[PDB]
Amino acid sequence: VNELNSFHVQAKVINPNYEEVKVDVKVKFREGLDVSFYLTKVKEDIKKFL
Amino acid sequence: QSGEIIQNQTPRFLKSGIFQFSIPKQANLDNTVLPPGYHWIKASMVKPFDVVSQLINIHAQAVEAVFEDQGSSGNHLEKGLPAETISKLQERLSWIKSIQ
Amino acid sequence: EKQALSPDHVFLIFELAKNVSQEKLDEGTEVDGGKDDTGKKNTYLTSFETVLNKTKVGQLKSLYNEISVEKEEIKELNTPISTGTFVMAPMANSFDGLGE
Amino acid sequence: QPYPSTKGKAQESDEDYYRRVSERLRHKKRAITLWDYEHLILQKFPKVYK
Amino acid sequence: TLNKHISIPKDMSSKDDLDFHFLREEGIRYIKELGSNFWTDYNTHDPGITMLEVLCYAISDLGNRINIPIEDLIANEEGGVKGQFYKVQEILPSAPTSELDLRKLFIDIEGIKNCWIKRERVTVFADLKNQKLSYEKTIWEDLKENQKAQFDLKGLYRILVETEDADKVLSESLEKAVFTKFHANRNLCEDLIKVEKVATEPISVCANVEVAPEADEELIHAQILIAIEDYLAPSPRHYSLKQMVDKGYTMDEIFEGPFLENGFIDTVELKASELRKEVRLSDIINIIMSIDGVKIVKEITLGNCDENDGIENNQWVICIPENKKPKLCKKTTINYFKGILPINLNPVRVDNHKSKILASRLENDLKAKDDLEPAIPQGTFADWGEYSSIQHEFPETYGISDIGLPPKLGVKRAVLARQLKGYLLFFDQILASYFEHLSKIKSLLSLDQGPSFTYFTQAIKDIKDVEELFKDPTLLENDEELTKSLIGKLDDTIERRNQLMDHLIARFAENFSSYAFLMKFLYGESTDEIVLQDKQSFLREYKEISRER
Repeated sequence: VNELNSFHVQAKVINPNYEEVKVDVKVKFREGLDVSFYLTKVKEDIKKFL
Repeated sequence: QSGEIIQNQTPRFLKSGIFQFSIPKQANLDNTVLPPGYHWIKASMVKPFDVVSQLINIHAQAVEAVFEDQGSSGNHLEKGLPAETISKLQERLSWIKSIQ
Repeated sequence: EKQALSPDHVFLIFELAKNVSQEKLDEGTEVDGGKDDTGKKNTYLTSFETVLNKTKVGQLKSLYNEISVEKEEIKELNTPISTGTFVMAPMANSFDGLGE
Repeated sequence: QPYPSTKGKAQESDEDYYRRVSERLRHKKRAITLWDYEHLILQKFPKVYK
Repeated sequence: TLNKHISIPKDMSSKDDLDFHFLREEGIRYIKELGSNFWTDYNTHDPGITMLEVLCYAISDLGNRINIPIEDLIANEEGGVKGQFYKVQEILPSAPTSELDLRKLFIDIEGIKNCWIKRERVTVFADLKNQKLSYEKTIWEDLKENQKAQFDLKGLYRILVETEDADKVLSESLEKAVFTKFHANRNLCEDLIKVEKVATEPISVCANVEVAPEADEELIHAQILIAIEDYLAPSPRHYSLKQMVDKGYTMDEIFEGPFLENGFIDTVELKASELRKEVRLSDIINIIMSIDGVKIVKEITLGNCDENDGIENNQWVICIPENKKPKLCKKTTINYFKGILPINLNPVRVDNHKSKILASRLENDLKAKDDLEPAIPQGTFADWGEYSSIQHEFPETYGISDIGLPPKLGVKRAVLARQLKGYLLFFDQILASYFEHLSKIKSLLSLDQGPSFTYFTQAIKDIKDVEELFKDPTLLENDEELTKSLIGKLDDTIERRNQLMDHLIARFAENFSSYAFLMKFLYGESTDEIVLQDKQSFLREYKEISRER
């Protein structure tokens, strides 16, 4: 990038240094089963989406 | 823990079915309240003893299978297939010693 | 025009036969792995001549001595401030440094 | 083989060919504005997601 | 590029619209499925079957024209592609905004061999007690040490020029040329302060060199001398397009920067020809030892050219001040030997060799000025929409041909022929439309101006009584009126015109989606016309819009 910018400009390249909030919620009104659709499974799906 | 029970088809011991679980980490073979050498699992109830059905047996390593409808005569569908009529796979060896 | 294909790179770990002590692995040796949707096999080639023998990594250990306070400022043993920390891992590649 | 392979690249699809040609005709290979910088890097460096 | 023998394939089978027999079989299959209750006789004397075969023939003709190559289908009467495409000379080059671009920009001014771009540091001092600023440090009088500040300016230039003339100063005509081009082509928030000739540093080289007993010394001297000068201060050369291609560059790269009228300049050479910071014996020796005929360098030394050059260090490496170019001091010398005997050289012979070696370089820079562009394939032009009526494919017995029908057969048969002509026009008007649609591809995708309609038709005039068959012959005199009357509303022009425009805009990676609602705060229903006009204008003006940012 610095080769293509301008004689006068240098850019810096960094890592995002991530930081983030997380969800909690009211229990689902339905589930396939206590195990098959355990709250833990829902948590895993939520984690994947994020 | 929540990830240790996979399924429970018999929650109140009224019908036949499958219970499936993983052996938990920290399960212990060396104990004194029950004989050593076995992993031990407990089931419990606080109700009168007859609110559940009587048992015939408990078996490990159970597998379910279903009849394939092909161009033949399903004579065995009038009355259930007798017990102990099935002993082997189509391909006899797949690293399995016996099927009951 | 369109751009062409670039080949991928891998590392392989080799273990020699019980009855030999050393061997020479020449450049261009073919390796086999996997097939595409046509059923054709993938082929990889060794990039450099190398020498294989029976040498294995057995143990990994580590130390670190971190110093905050210059020795000349120690006037009494019970200093108000920590002067440094010195730690060890008997098994460097375990979770807690001890085998977990 | 303890680890996955790396550094390979498949031939361009029609969709990528059109995408690449179309962007060069707009940014002229110069890094001036926001779009320019962001698209020059995603085209040049194949293992950057965002 | 020789002529080849020409032949025709023997497997005439494709199972598509160019395959007559295939089409005929499908025709019959459809007939049975739809009408076998009433039409069962499929013998060859049947008028029904006769009509089917004629139509199948007409379909093959249409398919054959659709396959005509693009070079011809969108050709202009006068040749060229003016309203269809932008050429590489116009759409790939970029305004110069980088340091290398500026060097390429100025290096093409005749008389200039090289240029370097440096940044000015103008300093401003400030009083933090009383906010005040000046270029003088007098701004700090009577202040404390913590009340002082300095800032440097961020966008100013100085241009260092190396010329062919070897004079002391730049000609004022060069200063005007450099300032003119800079200002004409500049970045936002940047400026040029000064243009000046590059400063130099003189270096001495002295040596004793033994050469082969059968060697041309005057030539060896000319060659060594040129090679050392090139080491100290290299310069780029111009190339033809053919040469850039031979080097392995592609189109995207060849046309990456500003377009240059004098030939192409290779970026690698340009980067290499930077002002040198260090000179050393390990390179100078290699230059001499590599000249054919040189056997031994018996003595060699470098040194800063200076006065009172008495006993001094070897100076194995000489460093150069930050804004100077090194140059031989002209107090240099090489003593040539054969065996143990010294030989003498003549100045006129050396000058002649040096001149020839360098003059041949000028010849190539000049040749590079002609080959500046690639070829574009050229087609022909031939009214691709020409159509002939299917009525001419029937026999005389039917009575629908140019020679008519003999009077002795009576009126009733003549009347029936009229009825058939009417029926067949339902098939011809459709085919004529498809041919007509090919003739408009150039307009539909035009960068200058598209059409108002998206579907088209034609009058059919190779039928002898069309003036009687049609209720109002007026329409046959103007295909635009005929289109409005026969297709009419079925042509949803606003939606279709937008789809075409959006596609063309997308080809340049642009996007006009926001006009869909922003214009509704200015206009009501009239926005549909306004927006299409603006999109066409955008495409026409695109060459400058995307470049001069």
